[PDB]
Amino acid sequence: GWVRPDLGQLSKVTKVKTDRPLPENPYHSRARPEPNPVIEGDLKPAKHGTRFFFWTV
Amino acid sequence: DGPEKNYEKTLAILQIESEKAELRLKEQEVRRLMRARGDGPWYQFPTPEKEFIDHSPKATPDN
Repeated sequence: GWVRPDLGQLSKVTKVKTDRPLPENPYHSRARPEPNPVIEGDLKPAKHGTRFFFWTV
Repeated sequence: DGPEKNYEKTLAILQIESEKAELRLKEQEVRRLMRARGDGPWYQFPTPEKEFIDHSPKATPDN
């Protein structure tokens, strides 16, 4: 009682049920080092202006 | 006006210049430390982007 599949039936996703646990760490990844400590705060103006030699402002 | 005005103005000018000198030395040290080990906002040299890595399943399983 076998029925041959149609033109576009064997070429689709299947959603197979399994009991094997999902591998939580594929590629055997390392620690992924933490990023730089981003600075937060209010943007105050530059102290005493540009501080470029004799320019006061 | 009198000697006290010039005296206090000189004190204020000296305080401004001393703080500016301290900040310039601090800026030099901060820049040197950041470029020696880039961990602050400055001297952040680029890196290939994550958002153009294809994470879809491939034709070959061993990827």
